[PDB]
Amino acid sequence: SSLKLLFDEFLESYYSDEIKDIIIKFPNKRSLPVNISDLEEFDPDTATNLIADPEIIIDAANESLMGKLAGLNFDTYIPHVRFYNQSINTPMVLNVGSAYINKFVSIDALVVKRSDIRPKIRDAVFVCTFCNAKVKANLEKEEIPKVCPECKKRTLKIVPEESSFFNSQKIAVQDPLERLSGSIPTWQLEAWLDDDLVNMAIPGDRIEISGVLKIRPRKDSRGKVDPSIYSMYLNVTSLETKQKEFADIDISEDEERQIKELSKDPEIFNKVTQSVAPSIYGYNEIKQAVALQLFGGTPGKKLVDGGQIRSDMHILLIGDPGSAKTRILQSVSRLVPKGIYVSGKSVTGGGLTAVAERDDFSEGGWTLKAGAMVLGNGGIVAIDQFDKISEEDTAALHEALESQTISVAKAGIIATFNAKASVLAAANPKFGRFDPAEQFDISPTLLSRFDLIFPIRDIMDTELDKSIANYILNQHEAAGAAIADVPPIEHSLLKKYIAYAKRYVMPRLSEEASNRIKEYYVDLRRAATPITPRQIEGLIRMAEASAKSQLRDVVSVKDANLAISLSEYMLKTL
Amino acid sequence: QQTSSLKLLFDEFLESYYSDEIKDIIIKFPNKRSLPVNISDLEEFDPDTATNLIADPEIIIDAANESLMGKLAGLNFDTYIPHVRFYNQSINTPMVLNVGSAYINKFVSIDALVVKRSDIRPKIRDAVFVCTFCNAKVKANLEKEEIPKVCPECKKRTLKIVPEESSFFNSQKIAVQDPLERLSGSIPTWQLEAWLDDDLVNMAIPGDRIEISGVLKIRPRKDSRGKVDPSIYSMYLNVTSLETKQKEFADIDISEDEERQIKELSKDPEIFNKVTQSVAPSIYGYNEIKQAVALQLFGGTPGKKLVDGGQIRSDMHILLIGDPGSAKTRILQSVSRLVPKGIYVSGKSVTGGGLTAVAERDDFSEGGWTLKAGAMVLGNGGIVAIDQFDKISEEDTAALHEALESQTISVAKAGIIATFNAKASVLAAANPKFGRFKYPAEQFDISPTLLSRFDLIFPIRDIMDTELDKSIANYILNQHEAAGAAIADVESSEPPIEHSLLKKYIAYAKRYVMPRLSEEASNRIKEYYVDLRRAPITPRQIEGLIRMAEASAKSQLRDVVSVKDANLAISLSEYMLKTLAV
Ligand SMILES: Nc1ncnc2c1ncn2[C@@H]1O[C@H](COP(=O)(O)OP(=O)(O)O)[C@@H](O)[C@H]1O
Ligand SMILES: Nc1ncnc2c1ncn2[C@@H]1O[C@H](COP(=O)(O)OP(=O)(O)O)[C@@H](O)[C@H]1O
Ligand SMILES: [Zn+2]
Ligand SMILES: [Zn+2]
Repeated sequence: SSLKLLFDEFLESYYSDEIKDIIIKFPNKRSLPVNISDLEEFDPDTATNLIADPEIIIDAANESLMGKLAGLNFDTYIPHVRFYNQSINTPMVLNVGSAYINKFVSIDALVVKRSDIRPKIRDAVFVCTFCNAKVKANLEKEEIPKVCPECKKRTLKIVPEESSFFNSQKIAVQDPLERLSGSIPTWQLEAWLDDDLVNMAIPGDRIEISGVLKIRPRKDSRGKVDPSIYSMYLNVTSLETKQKEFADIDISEDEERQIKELSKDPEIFNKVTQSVAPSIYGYNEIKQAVALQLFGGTPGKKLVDGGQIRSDMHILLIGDPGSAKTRILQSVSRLVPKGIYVSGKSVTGGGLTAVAERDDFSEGGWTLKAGAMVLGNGGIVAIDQFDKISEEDTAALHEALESQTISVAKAGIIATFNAKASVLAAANPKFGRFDPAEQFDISPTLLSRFDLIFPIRDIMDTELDKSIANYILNQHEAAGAAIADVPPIEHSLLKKYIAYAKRYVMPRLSEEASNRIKEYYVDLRRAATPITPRQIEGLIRMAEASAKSQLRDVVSVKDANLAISLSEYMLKTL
Repeated sequence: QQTSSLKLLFDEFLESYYSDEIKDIIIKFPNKRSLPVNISDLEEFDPDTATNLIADPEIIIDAANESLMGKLAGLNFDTYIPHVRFYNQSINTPMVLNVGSAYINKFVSIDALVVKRSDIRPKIRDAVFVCTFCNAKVKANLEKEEIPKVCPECKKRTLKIVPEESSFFNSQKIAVQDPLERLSGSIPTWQLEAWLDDDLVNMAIPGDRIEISGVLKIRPRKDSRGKVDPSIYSMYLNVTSLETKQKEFADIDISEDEERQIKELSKDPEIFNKVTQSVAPSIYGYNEIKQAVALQLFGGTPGKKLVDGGQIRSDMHILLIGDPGSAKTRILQSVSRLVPKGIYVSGKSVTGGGLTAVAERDDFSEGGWTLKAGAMVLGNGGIVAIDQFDKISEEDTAALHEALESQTISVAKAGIIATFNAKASVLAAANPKFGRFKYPAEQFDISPTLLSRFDLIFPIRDIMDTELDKSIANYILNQHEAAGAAIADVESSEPPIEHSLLKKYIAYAKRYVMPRLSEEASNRIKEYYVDLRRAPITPRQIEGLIRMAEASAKSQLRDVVSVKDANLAISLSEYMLKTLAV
């Protein structure tokens, strides 16, 4: 019991508040994530033992947590201690081997496949066919029993109506393609998720998956067992998505205070604005707009007929080569938690607006088709080379930008795929260099969808050129220095702040601001681009975003004036 | 003992709540043998038995069936059996993705897209068995007992089922997943098995969205080589009820109270105006368009046949060509939401994935037919809103002529010659060629021939009136303002007709009202044409006129078409011409 007693101290010390939370929320919340850093700080021997004999250590910790969870019902569910974050055994999926057998390993994983939920028995009950006795067994702690204890015949039959079940699942995992020097490996590591872990590793996610490597006798093409060759499978203990979509970002109580204090900074917006694309000089108006976009407009609005109104914003940059269009796109994609960067050029059936169709000879009955727009999941999809867009994509992006859906009527299925995303597109103009609206090669009906369209021109002011040059060198000098070994807001905080603002601030239009926007519209109508009612919605969106940028629940005329300002800047470049 | 008590509880509950329904089942047995039972009513009667449904569904469902048989004493249950089918609960509403071990042998209700359905497979319930060694007859219900494997008298494994002395009941396997509108990312690579028995069979057609309820079950999982896994199991739902929450116009149910309610609407002079104001609330203006959409929602008199036994189209087709930002998509989308099962689809297609796609015989495909069905084939009489009609593929362009006129798609391919049914009221919308809007007709890339098939073409233009801009601006701002205030539950400042009532009103008018032209109205249209003809106008305009006027009669639950209706058809027609001139 030494270990259990060891863990009792440990758990109480480092995770007492968390354990209390579990006591309240059990069985709905039933797992305790435990950093291994803490455990190695608390007993470096225990932590080292964990890596080489994890099953015995993990069992002890789970028993300790069950003890601290005193007075609760464990007839149906069992508490789980889920250790994560270690750096001793961090192999690549391709390099997992015999050295990690029955050892704890953490791997950077791309989830490729996920199976159906397959109920598995834990507290089992068996009946003897011959002598009718009932034998009980715990399949998570001993092997499936084989003989009746009274008549001694090998005749024990499982009775599932009297046994307990817990979820289980098989996933296929691979190395992220970003970590491979050459061609893709032709195999995937099998992994098993149990209980609450299930359906927490969707295909396409990148998760640090941790657990215990295990082996099993190999079965060949015919199912014939091996002479002495084994296959491998990892039993997962924890799952850490290091980088998390805004909605899944976890904000702590202390962090919640911290974010709120940031709100009171009267320059908070300009700090967010400066973190958009720090590597490039200038383009302050572009950045401001990208900053408004990150926060987005007020979500969850319905029209009188129940038609949901778009909050996400769309921005199209147009310019010549060397206009830092790719770099901005790529930088914004890195800032956002889950960001997509994709080129417009597509092969038919490999578009941005790709959606699954129905194939009876495919797994699940649906083809494995999904483009950037359906994988957006509310984030920013940075589409470079927007001019290269296919005709199929061009037509589908109308609905995708406006309604944030992709509707299909094919193979007897009527469906509307969900395509929420904030597009930051970039396009070079027709015939290379600029001469403004006419030379884009983007449809006028699709341009309408974008809220702000900022054309970028090269004024070639020499003083400006000298400033640019100065900046660029500086960066390089610095980078060089870093190899030699001689920020407005921190990134992590920045994301959390935005996540908080998107989750808990829903700006609502004041009368004064509504009236300012109305006046600007009508004035604009008086006397290249058609100024339809559409533009009014864009001004609402942007203004609402300014409010959400300061964590304010009401749109001011100050907000509306930032929106009208960015509009007018777009308009200045005729 | 406990089962007896349960039977009496159910007797009382069924007399109190479902007396009339049980009597209808007595009259029409076996053709009608299923009693839908809303759980909410069992909530009320004894909440404890309602919780026991979710926890021990099979015990109390078998009890309720037992009771319902008791209430149907005297009827012959040799072939068919009555069924109690519970629905409407909200305690266990899992997603198909997340269904799991917590619901094993428990009641669950799932929002489901049917994807596959199997062949009907007869299955034995009241089975007879005979022994090859001692000729002993063993009887058993196989839904309650397992299959006898060893003869009781002769004690050997020789039992043999006798199909000629056994009873049978239909069974069907269906495949189900979550609606794609509910998934957040990629489609799961799996889909849940469900089983339909007796009268539930062929009530889950591929493509339907049905709230499916039943008891989740487990079966031992088999390997790729048929070897059972040790403690690993597979899931499958034994469906006990199907509730279609959407319901197309014809399947919609109308209570007597509703009938009373609906009729009263009919007497108000401005019902049509009121309806016309329910079409696209979110948009401001577009009244003529709204009026037409309103007339399209009712349609002309169905069942008209020509002297030669042909069919006369009753459904109306509308096209809206306008500039970007002229609210085209929203109207299309709003109308699609209002109608029960509406399709909204883009005109852009790939070869073999068009609006007029139809099945093609193919032996290599499952079932001897390809999985091909577009919006027109799936229209089931609803409104099929096709945006970006200027991007229609040549193949679709050609097939839509016949689909719009004859409401059929005919084919002679793979040795099969047949005519698919494509009944639908299209509400198309297109942008002009070379972007922004001389002769309007030349401005858009649509064949003249295909344009002849629409009854109404509404061009939309910007008249740039400042006051109109002012008016619109106020209108939009007010809308948003209100929505934002609602998110916070503080109000600072209502369809003329409730949505459900409007749906049922239209459904009623479509079932029962069948307008017949009066000579008064007939003459006005009859004259109209000729005068219009003086100084591209064809005879089909008259047909459109008739349809629209008949629809104005149906809009007011009137069996006769008045001249007043004819005038309204003329006015819309007039508007189109005026607008289309130059
Ligand atoms: N303010 C700036 N304006 C323009 N270019 C800049 C600025 N700051 C840095 N650059 C340089 O511009 C180039 C980035 O352009 P990028 O988008 O990658 O190419 P392209 O625009 O043609 O796609 C880089 O050479 C970068 O160093
Ligand atoms: N009352 C109105 N009158 C005119 N236009 C409106 C009105 N209300 C909204 N709009 C705007 O008109 C747009 C409809 O898009 P749409 O015109 O269909 O584009 P396209 O013409 O390219 O299909 C919407 O984005 C909407 O914001
Ligand atoms: Zn025994
Ligand atoms: Zn026998």
